[PDB]
Amino acid sequence: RQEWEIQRDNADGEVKQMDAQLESLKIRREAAQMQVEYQETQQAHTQAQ
Amino acid sequence: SAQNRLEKYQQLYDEDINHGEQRAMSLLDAAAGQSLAGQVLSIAEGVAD
Repeated sequence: RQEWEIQRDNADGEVKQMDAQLESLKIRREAAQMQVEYQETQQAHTQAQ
Repeated sequence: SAQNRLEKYQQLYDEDINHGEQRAMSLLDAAAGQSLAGQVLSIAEGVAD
C-alpha cells in the first residue's frame, strides 16, 4: 500500500507539471501570432512605399 | 515533485523494520525453540515404556 501511495504522488506531480507546460505553450503560440501580424505590417509598408 | 519523492523514500529508509516483522521473527524463533524442547521428553518416554 505504501508503494501504491508513492506511485499516486508521482502521477499527480506529473499532471501538475504538464498543466504548467500548457501555459508555456500557449504563450509561445501568442508570440507566433504577433510575428504573423508583424510580417503583414511589413507587407503593408512595402505597398505604401 | 522530486523533493516529495525524496522525503518519502528517506522516511521509509529510516523507519527500516517495523514492529510486526520483529514480532513475526521472534515468533519463528520461539517456535523453533519449542520444537527442539521435546527431545528429552521423547527419550524419557522411550526409556519408561
